[PDB]
Amino acid sequence: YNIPFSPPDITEAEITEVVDTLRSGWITTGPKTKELERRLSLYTQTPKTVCLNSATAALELILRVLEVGPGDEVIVPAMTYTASCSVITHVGATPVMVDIQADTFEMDYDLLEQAITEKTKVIIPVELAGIVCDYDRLFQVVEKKRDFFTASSKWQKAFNRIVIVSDSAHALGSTYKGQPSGSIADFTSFSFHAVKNFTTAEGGSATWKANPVIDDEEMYKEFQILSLHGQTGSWEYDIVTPAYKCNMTDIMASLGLVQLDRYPSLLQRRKDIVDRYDSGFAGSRIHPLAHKTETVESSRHLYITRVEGASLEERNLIIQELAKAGIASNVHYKPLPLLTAYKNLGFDMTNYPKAYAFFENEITLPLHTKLSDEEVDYIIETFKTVSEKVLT
Amino acid sequence: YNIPFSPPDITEAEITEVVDTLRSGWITTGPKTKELERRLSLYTQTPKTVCLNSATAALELILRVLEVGPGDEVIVPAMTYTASCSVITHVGATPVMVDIQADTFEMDYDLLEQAITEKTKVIIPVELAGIVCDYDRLFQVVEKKRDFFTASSKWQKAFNRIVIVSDSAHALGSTYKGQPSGSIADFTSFSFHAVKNFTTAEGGSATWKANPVIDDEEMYKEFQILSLHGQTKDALAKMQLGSWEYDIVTPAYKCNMTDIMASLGLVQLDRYPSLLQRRKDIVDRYDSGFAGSRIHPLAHKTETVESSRHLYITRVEGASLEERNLIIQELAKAGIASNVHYKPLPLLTAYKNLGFDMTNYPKAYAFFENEITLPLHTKLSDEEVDYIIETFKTVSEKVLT
Ligand SMILES: *Cc1c(COP(=O)(O)O)cnc(C)c1O
Ligand SMILES: *Cc1c(COP(=O)(O)O)cnc(C)c1O
Repeated sequence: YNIPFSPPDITEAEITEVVDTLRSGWITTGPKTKELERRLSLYTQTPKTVCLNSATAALELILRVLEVGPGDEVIVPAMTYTASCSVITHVGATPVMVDIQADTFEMDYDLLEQAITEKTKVIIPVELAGIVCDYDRLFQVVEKKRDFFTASSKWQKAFNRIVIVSDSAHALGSTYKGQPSGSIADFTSFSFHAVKNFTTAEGGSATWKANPVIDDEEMYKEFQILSLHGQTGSWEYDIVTPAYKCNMTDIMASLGLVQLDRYPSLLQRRKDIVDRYDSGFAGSRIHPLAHKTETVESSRHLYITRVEGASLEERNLIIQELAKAGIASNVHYKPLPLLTAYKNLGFDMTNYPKAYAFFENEITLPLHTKLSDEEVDYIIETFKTVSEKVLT
Repeated sequence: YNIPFSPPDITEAEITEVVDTLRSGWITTGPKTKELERRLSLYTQTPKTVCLNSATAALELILRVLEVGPGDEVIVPAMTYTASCSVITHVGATPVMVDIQADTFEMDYDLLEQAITEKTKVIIPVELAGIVCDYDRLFQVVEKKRDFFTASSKWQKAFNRIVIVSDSAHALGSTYKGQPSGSIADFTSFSFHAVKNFTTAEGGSATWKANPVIDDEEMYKEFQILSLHGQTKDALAKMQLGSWEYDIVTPAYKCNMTDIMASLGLVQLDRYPSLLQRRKDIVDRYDSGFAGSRIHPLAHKTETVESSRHLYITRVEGASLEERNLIIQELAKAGIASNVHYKPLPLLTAYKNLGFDMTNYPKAYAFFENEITLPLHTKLSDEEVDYIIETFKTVSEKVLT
């Protein structure tokens, strides 16, 4: 066994669709990107979707639309990927980190209330492993602190509150109380990066739920303008703002079209693998995050586990013992304050003890659609034997 | 029959290379991007090349490596594409626009000297249509104003002068006094966008000429770090069998090139000398066609320059703004797509809103007023060129009194 962590799942159907684009007159943004956006909108139950070159691009663009900028604050969990936070610093806003709960990755929503100020413009929860956050709660928090809010831009007037922007890089296809991810938070960004559930090798999207206060075409145009240098017998164009360059090509969209056709089948397989893993670890010290709750049906992107009674050293040893057995594994995630970039900005790990405690004993097992049932069986058994073995 | 301005030139060889990447374990950055960077470095005579997802990305990262920022100034010509200027505002620097000469797109190098201040960190000349700028002159200017300069970052100490950063979006393959574009200016960004000479549909690169004061590996690593979220991994974690552990040194960007785009680039680069030759043949046919007429093309062959021949920029003698715009619409009625390179930056809403005023760059405006760009791409047949030549001549004269 040599089990990789997240190989891409690409078949001939994807290759023929890309080849088709390469024989067309449209190799960058064109008809298949528009078609992809249409079909993703239907899938996520949103009116419009903007397809871009990364989820990092989408998330940033969302901030840029809301015109979040210097002196504004944006709240992120301490336990997340660097990308959710980096974009806050790109627009010149100030990140505010919120520690997490004891038995989940989700922010402590009391600490979230306490973190909110008159500067607070946006909250970016992360839908880690595909597991969507407690949005009933999150929407209660922003309504509750709604008098703190003052709208300093066009779109901030439309909402008269903190905008909730979902980092659903892991959560295309997840649902919360039966609704698709993308239709829950005010804005949502998705990732189609090589290692994600749905891939275009590099890509992503921004979308937003139906809301009477948003003209959808106008919002789409605004995203488009910012993604293509601010540009608006037809030679003549103007440039309204010296903007960015993060459009999606029809090469990536071709991949996306086919992935989206195959996607219900990929999800089902990831359900089967997660359920086998779940049975395997029941009764053991290995405690997976739950992909099926009363409110959530996860996309089942990552098999996040934590090992009861493991220290930092013991965890790091377990991972290296897993690789000796031919099992690649990962850690999601170092809390942001462990990272040099965020220490240099004054964030300190001792302020987020729960985030640190989640990270210390966390191990992510392979969860992708090229795993065989026998490989899963092998992972279950080896992980159990290796954990117990890590001993003195 | 209807002639497009810039269709992409893609063959089966490109398609088989992309398919090959799509069957590999590497669909984003991987072995073919590294190989592309290696082969482009050889082609441009530079030690290293960083392949990215746009020339806009490359140009901005060059500025971010030089740590050009708030309170610094960066000089660009008034006659250029918005991308050359936008990246200045992205790093928080202040753009300074310089008007151009009377008979070419190049900046007026006297006005350039006059524009330079103690804040001036970078000059971004544009190699318009593939025509490389007068770099002997440009380097004379920055040496001449070298006492104005004070170095407020690591790489600004390495140079102790204004850094010259070539916008060669149009100029992969162009040469200035026999040297490739990329080896002339201090840094150079290239574009592999769909409509460019060499395409990856979307893409580009940053490179830099050999200079004793630059550790090339260190400069590469710095670009790489900024293109991939600031992520690094130490020697220890890389050696370990499970190499999970990484640090993030700076909350950086996301503009790496995939091996899908690199696959395109590898094949394009093989086919490139042949694409260049064809663009030479088309330009020469056009050149003969317009000789003696009121249609005046920019020259792709000078005593110092052999252009890549990316755009057939022309200006029509004695045409006003209205007459030009009418000529272009008459060209489309005849089935000939055409374009304008470029509206001077100060005509654009974004740059007016930042206080730039068109009346300060009268030569830039005068270049734009009567400029028309004809199709110049490797899907044009000789008969289509013949047709363009004749129609453009007849339509221009038609537009009389
Ligand atoms: C991968 C990832 C992103 C950014 O995705 P890209 O498409 O690579 O920009 C953002 N957030 C999270 C949680 C991720 O895992
Ligand atoms: C197209 C272009 C750019 C930027 O190219 P991308 O690869 O689209 O970022 C920059 N400068 C000039 C002159 C261009 O034509």
